[PDB]
Amino acid sequence: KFNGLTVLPPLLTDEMIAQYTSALLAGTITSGWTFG
Amino acid sequence: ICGDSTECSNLLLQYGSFCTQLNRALTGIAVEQDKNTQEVFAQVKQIYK
Amino acid sequence: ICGDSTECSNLLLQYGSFCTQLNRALTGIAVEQDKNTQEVFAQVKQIYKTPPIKDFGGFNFSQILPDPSKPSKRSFIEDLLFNKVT
Amino acid sequence: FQTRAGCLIGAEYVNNSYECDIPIGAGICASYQS
Amino acid sequence: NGLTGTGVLTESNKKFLPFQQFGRDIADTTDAVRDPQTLEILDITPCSFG
Amino acid sequence: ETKCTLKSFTVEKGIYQTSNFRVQPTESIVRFPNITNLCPFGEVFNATRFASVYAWNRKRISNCVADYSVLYNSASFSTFKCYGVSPTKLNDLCFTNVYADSFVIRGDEVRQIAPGQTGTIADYNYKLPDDFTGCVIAWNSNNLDSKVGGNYNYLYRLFRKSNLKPFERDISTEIYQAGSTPCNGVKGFNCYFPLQSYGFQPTYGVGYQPYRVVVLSFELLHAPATVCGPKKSTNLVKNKCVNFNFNGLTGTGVLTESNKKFLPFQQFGRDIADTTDAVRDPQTLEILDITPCSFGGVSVITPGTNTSNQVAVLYQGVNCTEVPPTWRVYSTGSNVFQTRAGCLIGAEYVNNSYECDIPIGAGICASYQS
Amino acid sequence: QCVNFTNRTQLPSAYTNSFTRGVYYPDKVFRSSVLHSTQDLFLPFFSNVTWFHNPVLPFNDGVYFASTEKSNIIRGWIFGTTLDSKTQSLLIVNNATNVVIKVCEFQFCNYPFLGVYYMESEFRVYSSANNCTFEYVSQPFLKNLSEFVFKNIDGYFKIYSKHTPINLVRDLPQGFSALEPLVDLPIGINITRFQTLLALHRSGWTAGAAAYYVGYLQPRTFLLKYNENGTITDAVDCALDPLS
Amino acid sequence: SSTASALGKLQDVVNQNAQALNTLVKQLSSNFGAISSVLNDILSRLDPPEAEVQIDRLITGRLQSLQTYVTQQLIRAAEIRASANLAAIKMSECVLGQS
Amino acid sequence: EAEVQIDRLITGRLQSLQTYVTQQLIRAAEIRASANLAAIKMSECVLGQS
Ligand SMILES: *[C@@H]1O[C@H](CO)[C@@H](O[C@@H]2O[C@H](CO)[C@@H](O)[C@H](O)[C@H]2NC(C)=O)[C@H](O)[C@H]1NC(C)=O
Ligand SMILES: *[C@@H]1O[C@H](CO)[C@@H](O[C@@H]2O[C@H](CO)[C@@H](O)[C@H](O)[C@H]2NC(C)=O)[C@H](O)[C@H]1NC(C)=O
Ligand SMILES: *[C@@H]1O[C@H](CO)[C@@H](O[C@@H]2O[C@H](CO)[C@@H](O)[C@H](O)[C@H]2NC(C)=O)[C@H](O)[C@H]1NC(C)=O
Ligand SMILES: *[C@@H]1O[C@H](CO)[C@@H](O[C@@H]2O[C@H](CO)[C@@H](O)[C@H](O)[C@H]2NC(C)=O)[C@H](O)[C@H]1NC(C)=O
Ligand SMILES: *[C@@H]1O[C@H](CO)[C@@H](O[C@@H]2O[C@H](CO)[C@@H](O)[C@H](O)[C@H]2NC(C)=O)[C@H](O)[C@H]1NC(C)=O
Ligand SMILES: *[C@@H]1O[C@H](CO)[C@@H](O[C@@H]2O[C@H](CO)[C@@H](O)[C@H](O)[C@H]2NC(C)=O)[C@H](O)[C@H]1NC(C)=O
Ligand SMILES: *[C@@H]1O[C@H](CO)[C@@H](O)[C@H](O)[C@H]1NC(C)=O
Ligand SMILES: *[C@@H]1O[C@H](CO)[C@@H](O)[C@H](O)[C@H]1NC(C)=O
Ligand SMILES: *[C@@H]1O[C@H](CO)[C@@H](O)[C@H](O)[C@H]1NC(C)=O
Ligand SMILES: *[C@@H]1O[C@H](CO)[C@@H](O)[C@H](O)[C@H]1NC(C)=O
Ligand SMILES: *[C@@H]1O[C@H](CO)[C@@H](O)[C@H](O)[C@H]1NC(C)=O
Ligand SMILES: *[C@@H]1O[C@H](CO)[C@@H](O)[C@H](O)[C@H]1NC(C)=O
Ligand SMILES: *[C@@H]1O[C@H](CO)[C@@H](O)[C@H](O)[C@H]1NC(C)=O
Ligand SMILES: *[C@@H]1O[C@H](CO)[C@@H](O)[C@H](O)[C@H]1NC(C)=O
Repeated sequence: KFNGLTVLPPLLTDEMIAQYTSALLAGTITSGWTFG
Repeated sequence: ICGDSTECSNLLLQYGSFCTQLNRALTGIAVEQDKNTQEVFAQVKQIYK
Repeated sequence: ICGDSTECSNLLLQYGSFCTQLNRALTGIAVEQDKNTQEVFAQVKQIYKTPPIKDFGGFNFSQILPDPSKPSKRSFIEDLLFNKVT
Repeated sequence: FQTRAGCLIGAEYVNNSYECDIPIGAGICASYQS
Repeated sequence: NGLTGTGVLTESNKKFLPFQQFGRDIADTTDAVRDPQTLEILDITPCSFG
Repeated sequence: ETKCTLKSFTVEKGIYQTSNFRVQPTESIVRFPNITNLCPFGEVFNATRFASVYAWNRKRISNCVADYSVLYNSASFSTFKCYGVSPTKLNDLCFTNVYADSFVIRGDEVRQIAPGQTGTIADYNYKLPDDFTGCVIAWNSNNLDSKVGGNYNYLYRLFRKSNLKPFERDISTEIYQAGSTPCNGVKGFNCYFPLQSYGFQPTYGVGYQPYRVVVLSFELLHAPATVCGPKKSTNLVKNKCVNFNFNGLTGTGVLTESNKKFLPFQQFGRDIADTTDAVRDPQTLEILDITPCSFGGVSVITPGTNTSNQVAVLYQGVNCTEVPPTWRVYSTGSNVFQTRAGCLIGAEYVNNSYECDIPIGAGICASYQS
Repeated sequence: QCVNFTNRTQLPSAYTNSFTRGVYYPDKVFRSSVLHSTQDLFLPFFSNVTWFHNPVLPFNDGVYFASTEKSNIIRGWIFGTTLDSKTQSLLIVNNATNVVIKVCEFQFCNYPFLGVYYMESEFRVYSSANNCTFEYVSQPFLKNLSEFVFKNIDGYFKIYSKHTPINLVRDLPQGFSALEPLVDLPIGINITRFQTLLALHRSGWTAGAAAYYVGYLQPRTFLLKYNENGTITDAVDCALDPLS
Repeated sequence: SSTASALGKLQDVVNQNAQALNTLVKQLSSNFGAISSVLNDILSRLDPPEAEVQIDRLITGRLQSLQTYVTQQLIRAAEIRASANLAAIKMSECVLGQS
Repeated sequence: EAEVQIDRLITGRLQSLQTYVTQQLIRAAEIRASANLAAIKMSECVLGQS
């Protein structure tokens, strides 16, 4: 923000990305491939 | 390109609509970024534990 | 950029040969589009036909196979798709 | 309402959680029930 | 002192050697001006937009 | 033609685009309104008395036909300076709202009368806009506007609080607080009368005598034209690609009896981006519509210069009814065909169907057996 | 030949909503089935409109004047700065015959009016008219709702008009009606105030049913829609709401 | 048959192309710093020694606009070619055999 | 004559801005290709054996 530049935040926060990775990993440990 | 000057704005006004399409392109890529991340990661319907 | 004016053409010809490559790029684009369609669809060498009598074990393909009644020779779903989008 | 994306007026914030309809940013988005 | 610009002026703790008149950081943007009279260091921030 | 446009002495089998073709126009038409009466310019120039710069005289001229040749060819004018137009083109333009501003000035300030200028009278008495279009006329008046004893009826203002907006006249004769001392209606000290006269005597040399100056200001295409030059109208012909000049509007195309309806106050019509689609003729008051005569692109089909020299010519997106680059050789009796891509000359259609070499379009494609 | 009065009439000026009235054709260019955005002086949507049941009102940039008139009691108009002999003034009158427009240095007294005799023969609006510059005559201008728009731009006095059949009692109708240009005058005055003229029944004046609506103009940007016949049917004011 | 807006991608492609053509056409109405946006008028209003300057301004403006349009077209064409290549792979693999 | 210099500055800055936008477009296309590959890999190797 100096003379017209603007940086917009990403829609998905880092916490949500962590939640998706955790969900994928916990699914593939327990279910295998059947959950896909 | 003007830095809040009236005469600069008036002179720029007669150059057409370059800025409209510039902002349009930037907005397009900005939306594409979020679409990209959501496509890559959101592969599940629930949240397993 | 000249609108059929001689003076504009004379002033323009001293800008070099921009328009040659300007036309070349568009021609390349058009040829590429034709090649795209050809390579996507023309995957086969012949033109097969379905038999007149259709007993596919109970499966019903009437919604997908072309309708000879319609002059367009397109099936129902294809007509829906063509009508929906401009 | 004040959020990381900016300042939002004309809409009320709730404690529920639904799917996303009109993305706003920083993890929040809005919808029509007001 | 001939350097013109629009912004909001705050107090700053930066230290100038006794011969500078104004500072900048990078990409050549002014950020601090020493006023001619009171010889104190101010700080410039662009007032908000969006 | 393809050899020349491709810069080789050999060409390979295929289709190449060479050039474009257009229908040439004929029988140029000029159509101007019927109003014809001599326009009163002499009395403005030949006026016995002019006015001071701070009270410059303005006259509005409309509904007349003007001859600027008498003004241009006369050498009595020392300075004849036009800015937005050429002096010789003034007899071929139609436009409204002629403004004539006349006064008399000092000899040395004559070059302050120009856009983007700074001076004494330039900012306090008469300021022109930067985008001013028109002409300025300056000519000496020593024999008339100068007196041996010195005439002083010509005034000018030297003191003012600020400058003047373009095309503005001020006649406020009030004392000016020149210094910090208030005047309160009394000059005293640090207060002077803004206006003072001129010391015009024949004793002074060149660059000092009074000069009569008149400026003509115009407008360009913003109303139904009211003032026109000395030009002769003609008749109109329809359904032919012709050059036309309707009331100073120049164009080229075919004119047709339009179907759209005009409310009683428009003059023309357009759809997108300055495309004048309809026009009302100034004399008959009949609506017409304009569409440019046909044009298109031309391409060739050749089986390769190593095999033969026969070629076929395709005119893209052009109805085969009218076709005749001149190339009358392919316009006399050669075989013709019509496809959705355009008109084809030199190739014959055959009911037999099989794979082709040189694609043309819309499912039609050609090859060498003829 | 004008005298003062004792019945100090005081018009009960109330307020009403502007709704979406006061849209006119801005240029002389035909357009069909197109959405065109133009910036000009207009009457903003949903503004205050003053209702008068003859005070000197300021002119400002321009004036929208409306009347749900019956039997056409309103006759004329006065325009100027001081409305005296010291400054140029504009006068408009519309009797049972062709209108009369004059630009002269009149001498206006306290209560100008036409006057009717019962076969009318009466005209005592002013007292003197020494210097005259411009004159004009054309067709008469005038249960029914009559709308007029007066603008003064670039030494040009533009007058636009429209007539509509209406049946509502008091409030302005909730509908759309474009205003076709009526006349342009190439005369330059520095008008700042205006008035109104009444033809009181002189036989004791009886003019009480004199109602008119006054609104003012501001510069802004509008979006206009032209249908196939070239008639303006819809408009959108840009600077009114985020939706707009 | 009932629900619309299910064909967003194709509609977006069509809209992008149409909008590009529309803005390219509308660019013809700008002065680019000259005195008028119509060329016949300035040809028929003043002497060539300065008509050349005005035509220079018009020419450079229109050249810039045309170059921008061509570059945008090239980028879009590359993207569409990538999509078509993917579609060809999909038809070859899933239609002509089990994947 | 100030308008001429203003015009020169305007055209220079406009050209620079256009160059920046074009570079951004190219880079975005490249990144999109990479992310498409990443999505394919995550679908084919994480959710199943390849
Ligand atoms: C496949 O499905 C179609 C769609 O229902 C069937 O067509 C219908 O057939 C019945 C009986 O012949 C008619 O009453 C309907 O009017 C038909 N619908 C339409 C839209 O044509 C078709 O019969 C099915 N296939 C077979 C072999 O029965
Ligand atoms: C310039 O600024 C003012 C102008 O008069 C003066 O500064 C003040 O001077 C008095 C007299 O000694 C001191 O008591 C004040 O403390 C000074 N104020 C400041 C803010 O310094 C002086 O003429 C000049 N001051 C300087 C620092 O150059
Ligand atoms: C002002 O009047 C003089 C004379 O009355 C005009 O002089 C004319 O000059 C032309 C060219 O030399 C002659 O052909 C005419 O015969 C002259 N007029 C007369 C009446 O003899 C002069 O043109 C007038 N000024 C303008 C602007 O028309
Ligand atoms: C070329 O022009 C001719 C003459 O108008 C067209 O022939 C007419 O076509 C219309 C349909 O488009 C028919 O209704 C008429 O009966 C035809 N003959 C006439 C008017 O005499 C011809 O169609 C045009 N070519 C193309 C490709 O449109
Ligand atoms: C019409 O206007 C002229 C011009 O102002 C008037 O003539 C002036 O009248 C005043 C009144 O005392 C004098 O002081 C001026 O000397 C007169 N001449 C000028 C050039 O201003 C005139 O009185 C007005 N009325 C009529 C009927 O002519
Ligand atoms: C536009 O103009 C046309 C041409 O007059 C109008 O069409 C007429 O409308 C009236 C009223 O419905 C019908 O009685 C006529 O028969 C119509 N004319 C024809 C030739 O059919 C039309 O109403 C106008 N308005 C719109 C919105 O189209
Ligand atoms: C939402 O919940 C938080 C904590 O549970 C509380 O502080 C806040 O007031 C709540 N807001 C609403 C609108 O319920
Ligand atoms: C010009 O002459 C024609 C034919 O005499 C006539 O119809 C037309 O009305 C005249 N022009 C005007 C403006 O009256
Ligand atoms: C022309 O074609 C013949 C037969 O294929 C070949 O022998 C000859 O070399 C070719 N000539 C050229 C110039 O290509
Ligand atoms: C096939 O040949 C016949 C000759 O009798 C002709 O009339 C017909 O038009 C041809 N078909 C096509 C599609 O050209
Ligand atoms: C006096 O003025 C009022 C206000 O207009 C009016 O209603 C009333 O009729 C008038 N009376 C007479 C006698 O003129
Ligand atoms: C304007 O309209 C408002 C809203 O009804 C009203 O309160 C006000 O009295 C009106 N007049 C003025 C001068 O604000
Ligand atoms: C009033 O009508 C008469 C009838 O000819 C005529 O003087 C003119 O049309 C009108 N007069 C004024 C001053 O409006
Ligand atoms: C209302 O105006 C219309 C046309 O503008 C006219 O025909 C009608 O006679 C008028 N009604 C009255 C009562 O004057």
